[PDB]
Order: sequence, then structure tokens, then C-alpha cells
Amino acid sequence: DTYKLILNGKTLKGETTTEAVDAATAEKVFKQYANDNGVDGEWTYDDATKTFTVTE
Repeated sequence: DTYKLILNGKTLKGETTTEAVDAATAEKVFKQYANDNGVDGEWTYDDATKTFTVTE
């Protein structure tokens, strides 16, 4: 399924998506993506909307 990452960084804002078997694969894609992009933040996951948010 399609999982989404919402980034609210000090300098990097955006969204990205990944195709993944499960939320706990998507997190270990997104938690690579965030640390490729030097984003250090508080994370949340919303299972209802398959969306992760990182806020710097």
C-alpha cells in the first residue's frame, strides 16, 4: 500500500510516499529518507490515513 510522510522541517517542507507491505517497512523507508535529508524531529504515525509526520 501507499504510505505517506509529511515533513515539517525548518528548511525542508514537503511530502513523500512509498509503496510498502506494512507501516512498521514504510517507517524504516521514511526514517532513510529523513535522516538522506538531514531532518531531525518528533514523529507520529496515523494508521487510519497511513501517514507519518515528522516535525522539526
